[PDB]
Amino acid sequence: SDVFHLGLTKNDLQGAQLAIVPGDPERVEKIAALMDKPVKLASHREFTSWRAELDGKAVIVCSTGIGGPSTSIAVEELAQLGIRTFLRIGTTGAIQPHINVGDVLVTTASVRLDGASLHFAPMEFPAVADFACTTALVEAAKSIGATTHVGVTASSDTFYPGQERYDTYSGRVVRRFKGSMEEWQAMGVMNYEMESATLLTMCASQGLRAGMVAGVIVNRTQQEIPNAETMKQTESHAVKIVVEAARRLL
Amino acid sequence: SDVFHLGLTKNDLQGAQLAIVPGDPERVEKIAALMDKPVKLASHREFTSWRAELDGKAVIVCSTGIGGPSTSIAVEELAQLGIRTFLRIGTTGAIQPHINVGDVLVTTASVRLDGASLHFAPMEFPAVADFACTTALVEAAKSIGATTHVGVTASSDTFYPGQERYDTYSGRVVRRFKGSMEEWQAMGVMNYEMESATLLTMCASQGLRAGMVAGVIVNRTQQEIPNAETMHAVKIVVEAARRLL
Amino acid sequence: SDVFHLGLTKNDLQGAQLAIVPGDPERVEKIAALMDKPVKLASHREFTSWRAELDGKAVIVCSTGIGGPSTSIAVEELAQLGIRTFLRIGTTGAIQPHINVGDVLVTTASVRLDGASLHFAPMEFPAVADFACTTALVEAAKSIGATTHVGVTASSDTFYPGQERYDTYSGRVVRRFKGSMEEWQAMGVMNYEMESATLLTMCASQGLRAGMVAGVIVNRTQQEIPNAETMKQTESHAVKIVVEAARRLL
Amino acid sequence: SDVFHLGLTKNDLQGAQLAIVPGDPERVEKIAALMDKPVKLASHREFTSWRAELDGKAVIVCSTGIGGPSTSIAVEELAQLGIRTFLRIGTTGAIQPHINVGDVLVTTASVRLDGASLHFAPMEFPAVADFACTTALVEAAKSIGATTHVGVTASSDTFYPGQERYDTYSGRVVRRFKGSMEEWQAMGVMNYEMESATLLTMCASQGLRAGMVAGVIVNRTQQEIPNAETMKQTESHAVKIVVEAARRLL
Amino acid sequence: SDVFHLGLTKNDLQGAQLAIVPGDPERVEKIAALMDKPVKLASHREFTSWRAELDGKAVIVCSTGIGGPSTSIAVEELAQLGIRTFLRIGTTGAIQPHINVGDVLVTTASVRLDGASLHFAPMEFPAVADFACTTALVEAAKSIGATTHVGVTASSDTFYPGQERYDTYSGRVVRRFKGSMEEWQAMGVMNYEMESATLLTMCASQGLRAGMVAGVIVNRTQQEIPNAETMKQTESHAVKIVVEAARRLL
Amino acid sequence: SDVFHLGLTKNDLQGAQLAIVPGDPERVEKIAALMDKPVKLASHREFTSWRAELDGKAVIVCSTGIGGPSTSIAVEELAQLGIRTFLRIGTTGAIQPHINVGDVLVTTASVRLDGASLHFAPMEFPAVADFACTTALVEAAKSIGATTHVGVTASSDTFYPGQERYDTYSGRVVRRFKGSMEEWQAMGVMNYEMESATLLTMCASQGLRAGMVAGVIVNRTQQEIPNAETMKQTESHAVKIVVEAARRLL
Ligand SMILES: Cc1cn([C@H]2C[C@H](O)[C@@H](CO)O2)c(=O)[nH]c1=O
Ligand SMILES: Cc1cn([C@H]2C[C@H](O)[C@@H](CO)O2)c(=O)[nH]c1=O
Ligand SMILES: Cc1cn([C@H]2C[C@H](O)[C@@H](CO)O2)c(=O)[nH]c1=O
Ligand SMILES: Cc1cn([C@H]2C[C@H](O)[C@@H](CO)O2)c(=O)[nH]c1=O
Ligand SMILES: Cc1cn([C@H]2C[C@H](O)[C@@H](CO)O2)c(=O)[nH]c1=O
Ligand SMILES: [K+]
Repeated sequence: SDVFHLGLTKNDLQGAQLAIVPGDPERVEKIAALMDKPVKLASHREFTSWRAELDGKAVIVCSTGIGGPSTSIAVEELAQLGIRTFLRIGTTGAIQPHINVGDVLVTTASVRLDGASLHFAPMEFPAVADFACTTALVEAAKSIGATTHVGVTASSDTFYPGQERYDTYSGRVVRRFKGSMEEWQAMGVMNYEMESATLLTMCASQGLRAGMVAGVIVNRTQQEIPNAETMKQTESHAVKIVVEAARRLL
Repeated sequence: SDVFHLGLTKNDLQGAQLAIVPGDPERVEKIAALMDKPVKLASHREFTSWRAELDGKAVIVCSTGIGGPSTSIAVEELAQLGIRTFLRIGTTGAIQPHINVGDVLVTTASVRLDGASLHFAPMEFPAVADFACTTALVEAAKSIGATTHVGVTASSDTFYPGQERYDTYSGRVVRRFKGSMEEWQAMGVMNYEMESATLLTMCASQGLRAGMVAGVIVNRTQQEIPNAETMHAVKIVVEAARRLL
Repeated sequence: SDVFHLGLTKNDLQGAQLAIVPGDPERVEKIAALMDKPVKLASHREFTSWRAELDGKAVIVCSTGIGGPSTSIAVEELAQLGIRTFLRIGTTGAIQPHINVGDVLVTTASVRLDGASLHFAPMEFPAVADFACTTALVEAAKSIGATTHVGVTASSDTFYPGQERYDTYSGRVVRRFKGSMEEWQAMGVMNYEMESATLLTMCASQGLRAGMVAGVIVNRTQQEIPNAETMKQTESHAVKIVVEAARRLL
Repeated sequence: SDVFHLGLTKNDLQGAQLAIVPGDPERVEKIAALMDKPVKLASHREFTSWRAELDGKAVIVCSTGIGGPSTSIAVEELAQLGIRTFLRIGTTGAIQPHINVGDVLVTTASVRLDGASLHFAPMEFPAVADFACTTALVEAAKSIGATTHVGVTASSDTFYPGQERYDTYSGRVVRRFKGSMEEWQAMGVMNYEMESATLLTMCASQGLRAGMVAGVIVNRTQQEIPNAETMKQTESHAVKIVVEAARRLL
Repeated sequence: SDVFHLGLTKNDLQGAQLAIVPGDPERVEKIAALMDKPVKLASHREFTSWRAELDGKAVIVCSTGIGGPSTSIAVEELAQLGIRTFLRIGTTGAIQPHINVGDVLVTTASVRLDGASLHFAPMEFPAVADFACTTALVEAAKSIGATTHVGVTASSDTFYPGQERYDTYSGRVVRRFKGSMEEWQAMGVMNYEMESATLLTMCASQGLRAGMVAGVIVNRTQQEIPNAETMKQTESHAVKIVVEAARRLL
Repeated sequence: SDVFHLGLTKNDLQGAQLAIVPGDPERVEKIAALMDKPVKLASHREFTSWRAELDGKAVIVCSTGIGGPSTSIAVEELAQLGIRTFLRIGTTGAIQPHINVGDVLVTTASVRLDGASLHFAPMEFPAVADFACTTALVEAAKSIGATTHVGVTASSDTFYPGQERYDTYSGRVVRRFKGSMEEWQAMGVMNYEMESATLLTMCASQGLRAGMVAGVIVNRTQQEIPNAETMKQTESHAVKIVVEAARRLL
């Protein structure tokens, strides 16, 4: 290894310059099944990394974990290697009523409701995804025809207070997030995620490229529990897109 | 009138839902030079408007004037009229050596140095331009085929200090902005302009689509004066407007 | 020419170090009708300036336009030329009931609800009008029997959201300003304008003299926006008052 | 005893609509020694209240002590009594070498480097003295013949680090104030004081007239220290001014 | 001789390195009366410093007065003299219903509603008391047999607005502080005080030892207002605590 | 399941109300291996929970992961179970030269350079550890006889910028974190970790007991770098103190 947290070498890159970065470690493999010569690298703490070929060209897939902090570490060290491109592919809950459950969302920029973004750029700097990577997502959805909309995504640090989830121990929410739910709704914000803003701020301001795709588990306005575990084939429907987006980048 | 500042009416629009927004009152008619049938409707104060048609459909061009505040006035009222699309064209100051004079820059998002944006959405909210608009903009600059680069733009609320200019009467700059342009170098900001941050935040936070495009008459790193006053950005706009039209 | 936006040279001032700054360019020539030997200089963009003389000395009246940015440019640009004293005439709407239509308003300092002011000084540094500029206005407001109000005024970055006008496309006002005029009302703030705080800050922090005067055309609280144009000769009051005040500093 | 901290009532006021409010418990009597019918009232903690009259009308001289918080309670409780006009006399440290030792300073506005001001006004609201109270201070300093400088005075919440003195026992300065002092003088800040901003905003905030004047004690730049022990006649020189301004202000 | 404000020369403390710092100047001595060889040191402004012997070893008692600003100077000017431990005792306002009059409250760390603290360390930096100093406070309070609670205290910069006192001259509380007491109460905050946070912040950031113990004369949720002598009786009950607390730290 | 991320049930607790929560999933085993009846509970995502018994009482060791957001979720879910006591143990970086390699760190309060803590309490609120947990933790270190330090801890959202690390791709960090380590160097902060301020704030706000103990696995400041490869003795030596403290809070 050359690097502390990832535990990988420059030779482990395999010549690759691009990395796909999902949040769940056990879904890194799900991506690797759609690629050639799947080779594992390491799985420590939250971070699980994999090696595979796309069109036979080298590409790495590594797990970020939960939140900016965990994400901030991997994205940095992959770039240490280094990568020039990152792909997010996170699971999310939508806050817009007109959007249905199980839809795929491309994000242009992210609301900095996190604190991890401030480490790379001041609050004024927009958490915006790279145009090349952004285009790729819709262009990958162009082939599939997935439900997709254009809009902004909220990126909170906390699961419960930040997204305004009340069935909790405290049952309390600070003034900042008091009425935050519809605050983003009338703003046109599509969903609540936790990893985007950090990544996007980390990339745009460090001369790096990144895109953002998300699969809806549930609409926060709607009442019915997601149709699990049948609808999970649609989780691959976002997976098949993010994979396809890596072609057209070569 | 319907509104207190523009002086436009519902008839003036002709069901127009797209508006081009430059910064110069004197270049509004200059934009209609590639458009069809110009006719003037109201030219009050900073805002000069010329009704025209593109492909048989109503289009308007209205100057924002200089600054976020004045721009917000245009966009809001134009929208009240019934416009949801806004394409801004102007000139900027480049920060990158690979960018030359004569090259057009397109903005993905704005560094919100301004304060008018805060009236639409808090600092945490990003200042992004519409992807449908952005696609057209990039696919118009290549449709022209001029040297074009895409990235982030810093939108100051002031011309001199906010863009770190020391040639001024004082020659001093606040700490936040003292050496900030150098800080902006590594952040990867292409250009400086003064209207986007308010424009993009007010549109993204109201469910409105807006595009941003600009040419370069000066590079901040470049210590050179532009060739004299005859030496794309406008033709692109109409073409960019054509796509979503 | 020396500058860029105004496109003028110092010689055009003929040794003038005083400038009047309105928003409306068409008013500029109307203002210079109260001074003598008026000479037009240029109308590049908003920034319409004019050459006049009062009491033997040269006087300049240059337009800025709505918004601090516009103000900041001209006021900066007039300085290197260069004016050292700045008096602003404007058109405003008050939030206090006792202020009726046809009132002349003078401000001691301004609420920094803007962002342009922040480029000259932190949010702590007050945007205060210079005493020599303030007293002359008051001394002039009392003479011609004009209705005078002295105090603090709010300076919004935006016209519609900032001054709390809900009758707009969206029909919503952001949290920060949702209930903002409720506060200013009880603070004793006089009137709503857009250019005062910025001008004062850049002058008080750069060692310059700044005056501020405006005319009432509408009341925010009072149900009715008054009949569009009839009586606002009040501008004459507002312009007469600033003219007599301007003569003194010379 | 309506008040909790002052230990007083109107009954001791008595019938006064003006309050002179220095920041030194000891000096209160010496101020009242220039006032007709001087009557001691009470001395509790920071507060030291005397009753007297000037030109036939009642005047209140009560010490606020050191600090905004100490000032703030005094204002609330006096105005409860209540004063509409508050006049503070003080001693300050000059940061401008262009200002000479032994002069008098009249403050139009104060940089709110305190925390108490935030309790009465958002940071955007300026800390400005009323036009009437400020003009008489100007006139009085002329009327007595003291060298007058009028302007803006930085109002810190601490004596050592807030006014940029590395002579702290630790010998360090917080980042927010590191290099702040040389940052203020170029902006035109005349001196350093500690209580005006609190008085200025809340009075401007609460509905009341306020004036500020203070005696110069020492210069930050000038290496000449005030002579012991009666170079503090500068306060007495300024004391001539506070009463004379009060003599016109009622 | 030897510092500016206190006016104390260092031998006058007899090498003492710990100082009890109550806020009431004429209430300072009743604490110092329990220690052997009670000696007045001096009385400048609000500060009445006493020197005493604990275990026959020298200890100091100084007045802070009202507010962080005035408190900051004392602790600071006490620091050059060799004092590195400061134990603050005063009257506070509880906001939790379960805490009733006669109960003394020890504070571990404080909600910094102050301004003075910000001059030593950023808002990110906690206003926390020393562990060894804090154990002792309750370690003595229990010995006395006092009803004592342990937790967090909100520390305002103003008596009234910051503690959301409603019946005031204008009867208004600022937008920032509208309903803050309810926030702190639900957040688990014990009491209200004006001086700890600044004392806590500096000493924690200056590398000093700091303790906070206070007697409740009033609870805020409590519709009541402190009634002598139960309040005043409990003061000695708290004096005995902080005095006994002083012996351990010496 | 009842919760979402952990997938735990209150029966798996078996009436446990206390929890040791290190970030790493792998280590958790060893923490329970020194406890009695080591029972693995569930192992999903980054969150591996275990159930143990010490002193006859039910105890729990669950992994939180890296950074605030995940830490917020785990503590939230665990508290819903519900745990009421949280003993955080992790690795860290020494910023004080005197704090040597192999030293145990006890934290009273933490510097909030994180963003998740803003979601439970405004930045004014201190990220302070509960005294009961602290004392138990401190006295545990006392019982063992291991090098220990008591103090303040910094908590960044991000691993590299927030802790002043240069060797990254760009090699740059935002101005906010410029020489910020030197700030803490002088202010007296002890170490660098990524999780505490969330926990401390979360619990105190919530509010509930929590504790933090940690171990030196690096000193950036001292010339000495830590050895490879399992040299970080403290991690096992520090958990001995926390499991000792775990045995005491019951
Ligand atoms: C299910 C869900 C996940 N997330 C976040 C938690 C994880 O960090 C991230 C997984 O990519 O998505 C939310 O923010 N809200 C949600 O409703
Ligand atoms: C000359 C110049 C103008 N501008 C903008 C600011 C104004 O909006 C407008 C003035 O011509 O152009 C820049 O942003 N950078 C520059 O270098
Ligand atoms: C009429 C009116 C003007 N204004 C501002 C707009 C102008 O730019 C400013 C005068 O320069 O007054 C308000 O803020 N509110 C109003 O009601
Ligand atoms: C000597 C001096 C006093 N002061 C003020 C603070 C106090 O209010 C008073 C001295 O106690 O004068 C300053 O602000 N700066 C100074 O240099
Ligand atoms: C090496 C190192 C790790 N850590 C922490 C961060 C993570 O929580 C954990 C795993 O690296 O250790 C530090 O805080 N500072 C350091 O220098
Ligand atoms: K303008």
